[PDB]
This record gives sequence, structure tokens and C-alpha cells, in this order.
Amino acid sequence: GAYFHDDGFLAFPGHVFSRSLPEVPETIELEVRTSTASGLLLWQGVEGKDFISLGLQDGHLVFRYQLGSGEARLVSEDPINDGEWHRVTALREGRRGSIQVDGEELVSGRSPGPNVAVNAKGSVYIGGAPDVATLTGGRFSSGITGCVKNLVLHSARPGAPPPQPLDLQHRAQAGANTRPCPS
Ligand SMILES: [Ca+2]
Repeated sequence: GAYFHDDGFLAFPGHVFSRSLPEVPETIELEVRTSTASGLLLWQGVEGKDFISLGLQDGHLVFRYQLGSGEARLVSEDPINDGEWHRVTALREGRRGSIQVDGEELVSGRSPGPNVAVNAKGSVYIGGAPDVATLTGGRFSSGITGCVKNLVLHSARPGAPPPQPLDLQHRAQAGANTRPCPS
């Protein structure tokens, strides 16, 4: 697992999320541990307004993304801010998205309007970011403090490639204020 602090992060290549057209089922899965009430868990924006992000808001997990005609917001029922490990599964196909925490009833919804694709080829940020306020366009002012493990970034296009937890140490790209995290 990977530990983060003071906006620490780990960056991965935007091809982990190899998107298509028609839109194809998108899977994000991870295990988090943190005492953070507000902060950035994941962000991929275009490097143009399209993005995808997972964050902490009032302890609550939030799934947000923009496809061109308005954001989707999906917030978990309770905070997962308790420093105990929590499984978060965020899924999206086109504008339809959902989140599930552990075994809690899944929250579902969509983005409004006709846009249906995330045109974002930027790096995928986890944990934090070099400068969060700029990257997130004002939506987050910090990363989280804690762990992430069994990160799964899957795009499910007809051939390529099977959905399994990414190796955080060698399968990364950028990185700051981060160290291996035990469990
Ligand atoms: Ca778009």
C-alpha cells in the first residue's frame, strides 16, 4: 500500500484508463484509510473541462466527473473518515455512474445533458497532487492523509486488459511525500 501526507501523491499514465468510443465500462476500485474530512483521493483531468475524480467531503466519499454538459455528483451515505480500511468501488459507463462503499447500498446517478465521454488523457493522480487547487480547478485544496491499496484502474475494451490491482511502486510515474504503507 501507499501512504500520503501534505498533499503527497503518486501519478500514473493516462493509458491505465484507456478510453474508447462508444463509451466503455469504467472501473475504479481501491481500499482507503484516513482521518481526512476534505481532500483529494483521485483526479484525471485533461492536460477543456472534462475530468473524473474521487474525493473526501465531510468524511463522505464523493464521485465526480464532467463529460461536457455538466457534472455528476455521487456522495456515500456516511463518512469513511474513521481511519479504518474501507473498500470503494466507483463505476461509470458513459454518463451513468455509481459508487459503493463496502457492502452499503450503492448510490447511482448520471451527469445531465447529451455529452457522453470523458475526453481526459492527463495523468491519473492518487492521494494528492503537486498543486491541488490548480489541478482540481478549485474543487479540492488538499490531498488526503493515509493509505490506498489494491488500486484498480480498468477500462474494459473488448480485448485489452484484465482488471487487477496495480503495483504502486513500479507502475507509477510521479510521486511526492509518499512511502509504502503497511496494512
Ligand atoms: Ca466530453
